[PDB]
Amino acid sequence: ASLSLAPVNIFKAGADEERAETARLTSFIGAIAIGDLVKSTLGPKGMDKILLSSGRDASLMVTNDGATILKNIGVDNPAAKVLVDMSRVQDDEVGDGTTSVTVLAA
Amino acid sequence: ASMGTLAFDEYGRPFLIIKDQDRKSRLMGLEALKSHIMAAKAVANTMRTSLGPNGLDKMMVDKDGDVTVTNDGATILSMMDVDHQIAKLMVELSKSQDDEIGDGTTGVVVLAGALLEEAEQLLDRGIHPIRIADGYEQAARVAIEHLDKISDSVLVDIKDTEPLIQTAKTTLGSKVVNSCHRQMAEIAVNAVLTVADMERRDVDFELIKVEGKVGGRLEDTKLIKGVIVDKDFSHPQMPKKVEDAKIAILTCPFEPPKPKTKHKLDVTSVEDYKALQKYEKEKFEEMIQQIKETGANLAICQWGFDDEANHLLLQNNLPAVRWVGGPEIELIAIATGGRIVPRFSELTAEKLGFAGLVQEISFGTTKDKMLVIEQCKNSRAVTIFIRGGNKMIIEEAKRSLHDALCVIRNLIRDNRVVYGGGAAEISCALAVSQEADKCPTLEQYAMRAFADALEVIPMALSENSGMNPIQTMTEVRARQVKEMNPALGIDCLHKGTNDMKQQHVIETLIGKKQQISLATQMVRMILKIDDIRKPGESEE
Amino acid sequence: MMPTPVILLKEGTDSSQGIPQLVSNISACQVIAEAVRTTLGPRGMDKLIVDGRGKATISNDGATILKLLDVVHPAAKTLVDIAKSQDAEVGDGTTSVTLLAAEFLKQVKPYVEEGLHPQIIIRAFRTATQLAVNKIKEIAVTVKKADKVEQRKLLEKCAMTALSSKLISQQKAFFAKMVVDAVMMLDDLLQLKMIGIKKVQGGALEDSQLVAGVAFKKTFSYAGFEMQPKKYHNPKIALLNVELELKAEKDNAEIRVHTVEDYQAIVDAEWNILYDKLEKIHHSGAKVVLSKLPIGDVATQYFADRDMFCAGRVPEEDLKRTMMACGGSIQTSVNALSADVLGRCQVFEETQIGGERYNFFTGCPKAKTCTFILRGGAEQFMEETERSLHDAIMIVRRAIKNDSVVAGGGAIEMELSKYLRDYSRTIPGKQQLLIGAYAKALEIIPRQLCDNAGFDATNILNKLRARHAQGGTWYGVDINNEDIADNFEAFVWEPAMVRINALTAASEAACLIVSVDETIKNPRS
Amino acid sequence: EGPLSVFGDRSTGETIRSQNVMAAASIANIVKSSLGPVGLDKMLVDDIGDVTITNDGATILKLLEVEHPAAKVLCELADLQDKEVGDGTTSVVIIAAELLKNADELVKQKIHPTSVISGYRLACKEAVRYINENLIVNTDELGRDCLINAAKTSMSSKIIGINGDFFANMVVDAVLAIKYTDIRGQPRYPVNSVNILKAHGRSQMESMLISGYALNCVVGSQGMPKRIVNAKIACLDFSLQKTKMKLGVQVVITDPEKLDQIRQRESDITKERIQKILATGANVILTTGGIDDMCLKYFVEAGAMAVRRVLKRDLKRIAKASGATILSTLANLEGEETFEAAMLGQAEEVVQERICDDELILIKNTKARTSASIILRGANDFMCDEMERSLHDALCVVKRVLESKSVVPGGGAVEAALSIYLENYATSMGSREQLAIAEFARSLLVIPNTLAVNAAQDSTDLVAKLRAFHNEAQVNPERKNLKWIGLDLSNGKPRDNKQAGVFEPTIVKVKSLKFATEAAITILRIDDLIKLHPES
Amino acid sequence: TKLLQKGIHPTIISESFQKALEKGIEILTDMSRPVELSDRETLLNSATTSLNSKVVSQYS
Ligand SMILES: Nc1ncnc2c1ncn2[C@@H]1O[C@H](COP(=O)(O)OP(=O)(O)O)[C@@H](O)[C@H]1O
Ligand SMILES: Nc1ncnc2c1ncn2[C@@H]1O[C@H](COP(=O)(O)OP(=O)(O)O)[C@@H](O)[C@H]1O
Ligand SMILES: Nc1ncnc2c1ncn2[C@@H]1O[C@H](COP(=O)(O)OP(=O)(O)O)[C@@H](O)[C@H]1O
Ligand SMILES: Nc1ncnc2c1ncn2[C@@H]1O[C@H](COP(=O)(O)OP(=O)(O)O)[C@@H](O)[C@H]1O
Ligand SMILES: [Mg+2]
Ligand SMILES: [Mg+2]
Ligand SMILES: [Mg+2]
Ligand SMILES: [Mg+2]
Repeated sequence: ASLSLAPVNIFKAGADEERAETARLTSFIGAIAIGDLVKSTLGPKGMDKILLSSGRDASLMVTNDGATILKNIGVDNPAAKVLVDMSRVQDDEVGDGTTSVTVLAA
Repeated sequence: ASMGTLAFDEYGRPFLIIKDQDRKSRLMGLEALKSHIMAAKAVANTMRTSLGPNGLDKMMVDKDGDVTVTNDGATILSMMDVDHQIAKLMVELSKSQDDEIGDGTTGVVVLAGALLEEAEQLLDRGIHPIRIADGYEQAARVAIEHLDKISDSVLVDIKDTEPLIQTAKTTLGSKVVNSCHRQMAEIAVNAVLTVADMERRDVDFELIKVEGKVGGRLEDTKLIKGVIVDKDFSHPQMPKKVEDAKIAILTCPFEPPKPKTKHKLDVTSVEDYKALQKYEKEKFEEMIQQIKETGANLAICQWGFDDEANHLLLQNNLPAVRWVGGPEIELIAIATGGRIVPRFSELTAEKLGFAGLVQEISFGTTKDKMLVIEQCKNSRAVTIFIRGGNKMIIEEAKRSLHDALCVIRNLIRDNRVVYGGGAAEISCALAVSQEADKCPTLEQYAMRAFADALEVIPMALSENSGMNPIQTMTEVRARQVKEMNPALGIDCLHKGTNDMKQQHVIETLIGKKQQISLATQMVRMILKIDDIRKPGESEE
Repeated sequence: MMPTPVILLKEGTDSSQGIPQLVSNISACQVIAEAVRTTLGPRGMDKLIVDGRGKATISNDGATILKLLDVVHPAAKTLVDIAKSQDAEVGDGTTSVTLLAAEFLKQVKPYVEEGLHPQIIIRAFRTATQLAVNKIKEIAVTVKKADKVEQRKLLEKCAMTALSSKLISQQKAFFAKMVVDAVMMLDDLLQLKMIGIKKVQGGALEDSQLVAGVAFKKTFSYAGFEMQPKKYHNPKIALLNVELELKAEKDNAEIRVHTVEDYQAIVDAEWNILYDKLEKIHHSGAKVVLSKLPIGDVATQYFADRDMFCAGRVPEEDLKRTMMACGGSIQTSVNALSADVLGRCQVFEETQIGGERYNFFTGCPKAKTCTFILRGGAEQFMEETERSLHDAIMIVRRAIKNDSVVAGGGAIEMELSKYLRDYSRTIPGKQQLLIGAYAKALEIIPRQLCDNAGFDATNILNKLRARHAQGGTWYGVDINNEDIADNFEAFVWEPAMVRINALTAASEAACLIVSVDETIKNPRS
Repeated sequence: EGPLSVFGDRSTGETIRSQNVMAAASIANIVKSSLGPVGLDKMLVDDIGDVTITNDGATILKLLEVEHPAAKVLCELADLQDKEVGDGTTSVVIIAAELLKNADELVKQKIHPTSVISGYRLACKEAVRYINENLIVNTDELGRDCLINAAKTSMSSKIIGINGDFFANMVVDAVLAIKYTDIRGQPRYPVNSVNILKAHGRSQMESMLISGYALNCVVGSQGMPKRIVNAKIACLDFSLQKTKMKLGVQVVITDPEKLDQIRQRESDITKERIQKILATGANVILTTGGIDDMCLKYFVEAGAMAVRRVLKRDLKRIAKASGATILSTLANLEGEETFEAAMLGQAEEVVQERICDDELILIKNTKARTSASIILRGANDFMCDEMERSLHDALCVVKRVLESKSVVPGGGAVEAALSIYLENYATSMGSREQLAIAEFARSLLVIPNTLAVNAAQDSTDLVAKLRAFHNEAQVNPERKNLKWIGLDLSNGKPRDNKQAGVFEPTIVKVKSLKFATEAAITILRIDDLIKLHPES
Repeated sequence: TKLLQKGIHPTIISESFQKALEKGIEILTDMSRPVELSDRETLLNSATTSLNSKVVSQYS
């Protein structure tokens, strides 16, 4: 059968379990969303993004740096979180390639 | 169906027996067993897709949204937010397999789920669940003895590490770190061989420090026959490399002494003040002079120190580390051959450790520094430094290497090895079928069911590898019966041969025996339950 | 009724009075019995209860099950209480007591419904209870030979019986050997605190073990503990109640100095105090050191340098077991550490047991203690294993003090039913019905065995009534054959005190429940 | 729930059987306290202050608001006993509940419900046979006092108990009055043709038996006489009102000079009909329809008594009793409209009688048949309703005694004898059906047990003495006269009830057993229950 | 359920079930014996068998 689509639900109120096709669906759409977000900043004619934070300070940033853009976004997709952490690690290792790695993974 | 006792007295007077009987639930009899079996079947069918080299991973998200990608059944069922008590029993089962063995955490769950799935049909046919549990116990005894029978032995010496690298590679075949398969297996082997009383005695994993740092490549993961610390030298102008380092390990902060008892030193005159002043000066100088006179070229404190001590260390050419943790202090002592000193007066040239290299290591554009201590003579401690492109693969590599270390440990405890690829399960299923042909008719259905359940691991391996379960399993079973060869299993990697003894697919005999024993015992405790009474309140 | 201007009791007082109240009490007791019925016997099942916190408990033990049921019925609380009392005085029979009490009530329900005065019923119950108790004391088999092999056989069989209903029945011979080995080591009070029961998750039941010595889990070691050795081949053991670390010499102590030389002297004095304690501990010859109180990092490293072993924060019970096994005394002061107060074992080790680190003191020949180390795949698996072993251990203790055995499978129940039927056929005719009802009630144990096993309880009870009326006293249910059998020869042995106390408690509960004629619930504040 | 996914609850196995038994037991405990000469009455308050006092088990279970189906079954059982017999409505419920109780006890012991049902069916058959063969008394051997004794036994436990000494006479007389013979010359006693009126006021002892008929009606006009001696009675099933043209008839005037005559016929038509009636000699005219004031004036001037809105059943009874013919129309087979004096009935008197500020009509000494009315007189409407119900039970009992001329003794005699005989008879039938038949036997004892319990006496001792007597009767052929022994609840001692006069119609006990057995079997077959949530 | 688990296609299961159905129709036809409607005893026995399962079986 299946964990969720079973006659009895085996989970606490609020949990969930995306199976084979639904899992790859969420994963691919999230990663590709992250990638399509961070591209268009790629290359000499790349354009910047605005990081209009909604906090009580409403910090404002204008960046073409993929690492900063991905750090400063509220992600809820786990695959997108993976790509975000990957760009952060790229920024730590070297100082360039965070958008190239993000776009490549996507 | 539920709601415990419902009568409300024949006379018409209130009938209240249990507290919140109206809010409480209860399931009795065969329907309770069927609910248990469905829950276990769901858990097992979730896990069976993470089984074998071609097994896939699961991405767990915690309460605060952190992601963990893993193939480890124990880690999955621990990260899994279950509310069904039978699912909790299966989580406990997998955790138990991890505690005792450190591998098999996914096989146990699949096998227990299969045993209960077969008990479902046996109960449908009308057999008492206890008779099912007893037939399963009997068949489990048969399979355990048959494992002892078909088992093989491997050499656990440090001169021929190939059987151990093969075992560790089999363990790490199913994990994401098989991209550096042998590189990972080798170091797991060397780790357990470095830290072990190899007289078939224990392996203390506290002597293996598994450290991870984002950055680098998986290929950079390595074994340091020594220690790594997340600290740097105390002063920024000290040297970043020390060769032939004589180490003084200290748990005394380089600060003026202070009694533990409530004390009040009274200053009553300018002379008392000047005496205090020079006392402080002379204490700092005397500490540094005591550290120098022992001959040390490096100091390692546990409790941090102050500006005067730091500058005196620099001035006297004494590189020094501060704020090292108790466990790291212990590991440095064990590795360098040094003794931990609580005060400077007790410091001597013999209590010092020796490290052939103490280095400060950078990590690119980070500002983060680490301290490596290595090239010790006979370090009984070791570190596995893991690198990678994201924290997910680093943590998965950590747990995968833990599996490999536990496997090498189990080899050091018992050198006997059974051959995997589902071959051991097929052979045990054959043995149980044979012994069932001899028992009285009624415990024969339960032994045949145990055999059909043992056959779920080969089916799962074939299925995850795209093969047809029934076809492949029947063919390899027929071959096993004809040519006596309990090394015939599922070619998950499609190397052509079905002979796992040739493919170097190796499991530990204690591992398989523990899988079988744990699955059978927990299936017994589950079939023995026929009533449930949850709070059922749906509270907050 | 009418509404008074000033009512007598507080508004909300619920009073149930008369024959309906009594029949309702009996029905509540029937409910409580039903809640544990299916746990009876080798074919018995376990119950899973879940608390408000969401923690599940799985048990075959009737006392446990009833403790977990949040029973609030004043009359049904009595069955819970008598199951508790059974677990107290004996340790087995908790389900049998509840079944017997509820069946007494069920059997007298018809006569209660037709207005029979309860005093008559309680008189009949008291009479039949005395008769059945004296009959058990009369026909109980007590071998008067004091032979050691037969006295170990008897305990082994009684333990196997007490365990042939649990999830460890498939190893019950195994566990029975250990249980006897366990209780045959305790000295004269057979203290349960003198038997240690550790639960190490991971492993199989057969991987469980008994250590004729002591074992306890590693206790929050400091730095240097891995530099210590972990095996000793004839160690002397210093058991202490001593905090070994740099500390305020006293909490109400205040040092006052006016000189840096005095300051230095005070610092060195603290250090010399500690080092003096450590030097006394070291010169006593003790290579192993255990403290009920912490042992600091300084002391840890000190003992590591002297090639000694140290463990602090050891629990009081584990310390007393180490004492009773190794043979020393616990010292709050280290100033007189003679070999008289030091302990000794043939082997000390620290090993890994299923993810945990455990210290084993093994080889103690003068040991008045044993330690069970139980393996299993779940906290509740191991907990029910512990409960099963507690049943077996209490059984073995009671048998040691009185080796007077009867047979099980309902053999004794059928014999007492026969004797009481016979007795009832010789009395006027009012007590006749009630004592015959007592007799018919006693039949619930073999009946429930057959039910839980999946037989035709009617036919089997007919066979038993016949074989017990033809001559034959230990014939009861044979479960694996779905038949009857001489259970005394099949070795289904049960200490007589078990059934004696079961009848006593069940009859007392029935008499109490039947004497209540009114229930008055006051409103809760 | 779970796998099924049905939108409802499901009880299964011992649970639902226990529930069914609890429900039946509840219903039986409701009525147990109202059984026998020592049973007591019940109040029932209808959530609005409407009060009902009663001892009738069928009435009690009708007024209750029951939700459980296993309890609705017993309510319907009491209703069926009340329809088919008229007595035994409480005993049948108690017996069905006890059969359910013991049968569920057997099913708990894992005797299959089919076997319990087979045993119950066998025991019912053999109990019926044993009654019909050994426990019946012919009322011919006893005469008329047998009817009085049966009436008194039925009236014991009611509010006309101690006065039975006199009420039974009335009851017996009433049935004898309404006796009529049909084709095959078989005598039929169609009670519900005895009229029963209630009138609070004078004591019960002043209740009246009218040889004739009593109508809860009065004359239509205060100018009419209120007593007529040589009553010639005309029973009409049509109304005497101003004539209205029917739906498909319209008056359309095109010459005003005709309008007057048309209006005049609207009344003269009715006048002519009344004149025809009065032309025959009819002094009393009862009609199911209405009578306009215009017509009442004709009756007034003729010296006649007209009564309107009489009930069809009262009219049928007055017609049958007086010799009259109910006419729906004054129309003959000759296409004209006339009224013959042969269509009249006769009666030696018709009066408007005063009864506690409320008048009724009394038709006394009708010829062509005797009829019967009973005016019950008590302290208030509650008592009067209880008296009506008690009297209906007594009338039904006397009717059954007269149709089938067999009676059985009371006081638990029949149940004790059957308990003995069936506990001895079970030994021959199977091994499990044996247990079922023994339990049927033991269940039958719930009647004397309950009688003694209600009398506040030692049920155990009394029923044991009963069974001892009846065993002596069934094992000693010289002592069969002991069969007639049953309970004496005024002294707590067995007694020869055939000589004491405690008789019950055989059909009462027979039907009680048959219906109780079928009800128990019906409920005892349920092993599952699916209670769906309401559609809304 | 278990067939699907083995890794068989629902189409194969359905067709093999049709095969087993045809064979079972053959088998049941072979088992059967013909009857004449005049055989009142066979009719009474068929009706009794049909009624054995129902509440009306003591009245069969
Ligand atoms: N003059 C140029 N002609 C062609 N390509 C260029 C030129 N200058 C820069 N690039 C390309 O533009 C890219 C800039 O990428 P960048 O936005 O820094 O990516 P990331 O943020 O991933 O480092 C580089 O990959 C480089 O190949
Ligand atoms: N290279 C391989 N070839 C064939 N079978 C393998 C191979 N590696 C692992 N397996 C099988 O896959 C199963 C699952 O192993 P793995 O997923 O590594 O750990 P766990 O047993 O904890 O799931 C084992 O029973 C083993 O028989
Ligand atoms: N092997 C056996 N054969 C028959 N009866 C047994 C056997 N072992 C135990 N019994 C019986 O099972 C009954 C209940 O066992 P259990 O429920 O574990 O004990 P208790 O309810 O007394 O705590 C006892 O009457 C005992 O005599
Ligand atoms: N005078 C009497 N003496 C002894 N028993 C009686 C007497 N009158 C009635 N009984 C018994 O009481 C039972 C029930 O009577 P009753 O309650 O009046 O009728 P029902 O059962 O229809 O309500 C009858 O079966 C009858 O045997
Ligand atoms: Mg593995
Ligand atoms: Mg026991
Ligand atoms: Mg009556
Ligand atoms: Mg049918």
